[PDB]
Amino acid sequence: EVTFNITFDVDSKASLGNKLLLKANVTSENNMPRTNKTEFQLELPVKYAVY
Amino acid sequence: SYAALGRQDSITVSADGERFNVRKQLNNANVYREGVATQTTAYGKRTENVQYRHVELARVGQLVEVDTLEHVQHIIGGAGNDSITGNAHDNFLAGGSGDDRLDGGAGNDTLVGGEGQNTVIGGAGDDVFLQDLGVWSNQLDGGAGVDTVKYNVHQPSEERLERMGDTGIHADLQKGTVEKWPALNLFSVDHV
Ligand SMILES: *[C@@H]1O[C@H](CO[C@@H]2O[C@@H](C)[C@@H](O)[C@@H](O)[C@@H]2O)[C@@H](O[C@@H]2O[C@H](CO)[C@@H](O)[C@H](O)[C@H]2NC(C)=O)[C@H](O)[C@H]1NC(C)=O
Ligand SMILES: *[C@@H]1O[C@H](CO)[C@@H](O)[C@H](O)[C@H]1NC(C)=O
Ligand SMILES: [Ca+2]
Ligand SMILES: [Ca+2]
Ligand SMILES: [Ca+2]
Ligand SMILES: [Ca+2]
Ligand SMILES: [Ca+2]
Repeated sequence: EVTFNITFDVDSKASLGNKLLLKANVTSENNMPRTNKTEFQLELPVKYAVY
Repeated sequence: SYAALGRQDSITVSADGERFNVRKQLNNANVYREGVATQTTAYGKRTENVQYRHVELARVGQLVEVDTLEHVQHIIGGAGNDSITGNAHDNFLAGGSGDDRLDGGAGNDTLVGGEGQNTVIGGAGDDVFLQDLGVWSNQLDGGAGVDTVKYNVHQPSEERLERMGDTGIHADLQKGTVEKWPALNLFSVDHV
């Protein structure tokens, strides 16, 4: 088991709507059929800074 | 054309077949009215007086009037929040400035919402919507039949070119939204 953090940089003039989605799936050389464990996606709300 | 009506005024047009009943609600309307002036003259002794008509301006507060229209196919509303409804013929319904409601009814109608936050119902038939790349948000329903929304009628303004450049619209009929100022404000969207 491996746990790690991946850092992202968000542009200050970004246009992502109000709802941004991230998608990730794992792969290996053994080349076996895809499964629900292999795929994951989660949804996060977005707000825009205003002054 | 009711384009002389101000922002505080409104009209409500209802169809009784081929005849139209128009209810005008004018708040603090300014109306000419004719009265009787009185000029007087003394002539060295006891006075002789006269009178005469005199048109003048006055504001008479709240007024409600019921106009009647026959054999009229096109109506233009004022600068207020109008409610305009058509009939089974082909109508030109324009709202002008303000948050107008336009309903065409049956037939092939042309619908111009103008400025403001308009709600526009086309009804049955093949209807035409004319838009102007404004800053407000509009609600548009086409109804039955094949309908068309057009954005090419108006030439783009100078400030539009300055703020946006050469970008126009992002339209998607699956989402049902048309973004007239993409990535500059998120609330200038027409819902179709
Ligand atoms: C505040 O805004 C939300 C979201 O509006 C949507 O996203 C904006 C970025 C902009 O693009 C808007 O034009 C979008 O509609 C409103 O919530 C939505 O409300 C509509 C109906 O009004 C509904 O169909 C959507 O499902 C709603 N979406 C969400 C995520 O809530 C909300 O109503 C606004 N608040 C006020 C007080 O107007
Ligand atoms: C991972 O997801 C992407 C989504 O574009 C897909 O193209 C790819 O085939 C997927 N790979 C696996 C191993 O599921
Ligand atoms: Ca109006
Ligand atoms: Ca009609
Ligand atoms: Ca209008
Ligand atoms: Ca119609
Ligand atoms: Ca229609």
